[PDB]
Amino acid sequence: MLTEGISIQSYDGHTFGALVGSPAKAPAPVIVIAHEILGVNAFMRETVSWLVDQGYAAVCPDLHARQAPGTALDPLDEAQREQAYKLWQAFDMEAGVGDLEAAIRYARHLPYSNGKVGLVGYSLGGALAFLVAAKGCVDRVVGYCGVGLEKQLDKVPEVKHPALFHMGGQDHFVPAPSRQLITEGFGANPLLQVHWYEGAGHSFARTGSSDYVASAAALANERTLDFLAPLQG
Repeated sequence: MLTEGISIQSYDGHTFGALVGSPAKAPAPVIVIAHEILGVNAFMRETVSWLVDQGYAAVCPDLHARQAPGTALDPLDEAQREQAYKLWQAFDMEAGVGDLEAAIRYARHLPYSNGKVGLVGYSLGGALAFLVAAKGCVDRVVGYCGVGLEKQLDKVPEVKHPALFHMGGQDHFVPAPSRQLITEGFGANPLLQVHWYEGAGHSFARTGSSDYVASAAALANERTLDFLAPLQG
């Protein structure tokens, strides 16, 4: 689901929609949400609503629009999961970072903006979140369960603003050697935080997922809100 009429244009003229949640009160910091491989779906709607309840405005851009505009896949359906994996396989990460940078610029100039923008990414979005953190166009970044962070360690010293990452300790995408590499690499830059949730799998924060772990999701989400709160005012 997207908000009708919202259009954001990227570096290369590509335009895309977004689900936008205006804040309860103005002004407010704006949070750009980088979605999972499944697109702007029920979990994204939930995430928008949550952040609005917590004193933010939120913008979730349609990152699949270069291939398939309005993608919103339900992870309960095998056919829709398969669609999502096909989209991820072909997904252009660099164009995703560009689209997110455009959404951040858009977020900054919303009429209720207090001038501060954050970025929260989930899964696909968590990997994009790290790449955006390295680019530095955003005030604070949060990434949940990003894949392949261990291959982006050269970018650790490029991060010049705070970034916080939540990772499952039983995430099959991040086995022990990868966790050790990420832990040691990210540890070199005190602007970064990486928290591991022992006993939690890849989609531990996604309500409805068989991976969901309430205690882990609760602690991660509490840390996220405390990390974003400094943007408020």
